Amino acid sequence: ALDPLSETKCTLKSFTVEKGIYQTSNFRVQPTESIVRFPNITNLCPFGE
Amino acid sequence: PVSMTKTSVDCTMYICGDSTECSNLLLQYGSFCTQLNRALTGIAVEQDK
Repeated sequence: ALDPLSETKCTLKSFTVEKGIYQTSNFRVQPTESIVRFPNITNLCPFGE
Repeated sequence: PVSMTKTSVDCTMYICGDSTECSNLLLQYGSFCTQLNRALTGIAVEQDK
């Protein structure tokens, strides 16, 4: 994980890699926070009665 | 006809996206995914050839 060249070396399992193009490391924007939603469900049970 | 539409498919998130534990259990299957990506990239080079 030091640089993308080491990522290519580590995924082709060699220490020398010949000239070209390689496909590695699909990435993602890494979601940051939580949220929960439920309706405006205020119709309460009569605990006071 | 001459060429067809090149395509590429991730093994990992297509099988299971976002679940790290599912990737952990998938890594217990070896290197199927690398073979599949190799086959697709072979096709991808072959179209331009």
